[PDB]
Amino acid sequence: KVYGRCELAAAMKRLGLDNYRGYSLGNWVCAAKFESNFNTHATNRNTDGSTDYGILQINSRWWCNDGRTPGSKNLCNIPCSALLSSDITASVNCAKKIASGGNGMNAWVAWRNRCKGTDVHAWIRGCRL
Ligand SMILES: CC(=O)N[C@@H]1[C@@H](O)[C@H](O[C@@H]2O[C@H](CO)[C@@H](O[C@@H]3O[C@H](CO)[C@@H](O)[C@H](O)[C@H]3NC(C)=O)[C@H](O)[C@H]2NC(C)=O)[C@@H](CO)O[C@H]1O
Repeated sequence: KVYGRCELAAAMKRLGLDNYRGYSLGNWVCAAKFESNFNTHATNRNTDGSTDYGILQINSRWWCNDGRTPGSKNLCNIPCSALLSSDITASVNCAKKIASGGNGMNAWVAWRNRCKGTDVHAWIRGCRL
């Protein structure tokens, strides 16, 4: 599924991401835009053998288990295929766990390069939440 911006913001809001660990909602909408262009099916394979899965590009070396990544820690205790669902619940619950690390949202490279530091509140304006 490819989510609309406001559609995704609302889905994320109802799952507890607004101001999760300080981070306002537009941070997560901006992270999903530059990570996958709001597409739940996005996958990117990395040269170390891990793959990034779903709308928030969660990595299989640390967070989910896909069967093919040497040394997967599977810290979110999920199959990576669960992250390719049109339902984002599994992705958001894992993302909360990722964001709880010392690095916070810097675990998302696209958010640190294209979102961090800007007025990310723009990503939810016009959405009547
Ligand atoms: C969205 C996504 O999947 N992003 C992936 C990143 O999460 C991943 O970054 C690595 O994440 C781990 C776990 O949060 C980092 O480990 C922490 O590192 C510090 C020192 O930097 C250490 O003291 C902590 O104890 C340790 N935390 C845990 C829970 O073990 C690790 O440093 C991150 N590494 C880098 C280079 O950022 C990266 C790379 O595997 O992939 C993203 O796709």
